[PDB]
Amino acid sequence: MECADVPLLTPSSKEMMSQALKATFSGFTKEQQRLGIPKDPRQWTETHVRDWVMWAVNEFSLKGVDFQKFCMSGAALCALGKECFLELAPDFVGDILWEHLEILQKEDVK
Repeated sequence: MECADVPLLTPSSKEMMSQALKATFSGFTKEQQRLGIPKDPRQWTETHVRDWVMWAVNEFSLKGVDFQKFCMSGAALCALGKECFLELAPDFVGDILWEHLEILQKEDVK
């Protein structure tokens, strides 16, 4: 068990979000509060969802997201589920966003 610098998985596809996303999540969620944007997703507007949508995206330079495919009100954002969301973006980006989607809600995940 390496505790100094813990090795995870093969840094090709997902390891990027593993280190980058899970750490960076505090970024939007911090200004989310500032923007008066509710911490959870299931009550967002199309604006709030897309804000957070393009955030994990713009961080990763996933900036080829179809904002129209990403037209979710927060309840819709939630309603899609992983299945839909990841088909709703590139399979990495959907889960990238889906992670933070889950992360926003993980602040109250039970």
